[PDB]
Amino acid sequence: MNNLKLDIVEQDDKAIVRVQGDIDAYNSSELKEQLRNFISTTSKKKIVLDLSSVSYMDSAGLGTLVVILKDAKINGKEFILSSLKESISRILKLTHLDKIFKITDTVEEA
Repeated sequence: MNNLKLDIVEQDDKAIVRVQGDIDAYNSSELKEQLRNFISTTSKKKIVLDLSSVSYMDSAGLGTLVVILKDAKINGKEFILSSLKESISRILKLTHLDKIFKITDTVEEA
């Protein structure tokens, strides 16, 4: 039933890549695929991520997201994270990722 996925929702001009599951070694190619390909497809430039379902994060996560910073910029797309758990927001900050990413609270504020 459940071992990591994305939901993906084209909004008005923003593309809401909702994520499902905690973010690990499966994501470490899954989301990487489901974004490098989707950023090619995407009609909407503002690639919002939703981390409301991300209960845990591995180092797998952060390397798999930061590589997409280029992939978005390969297609002139934006990139934002939203709904970050407090257990994960700190993680990005601690590993100095937050200072080099973008964080909001709802996908609507992205």
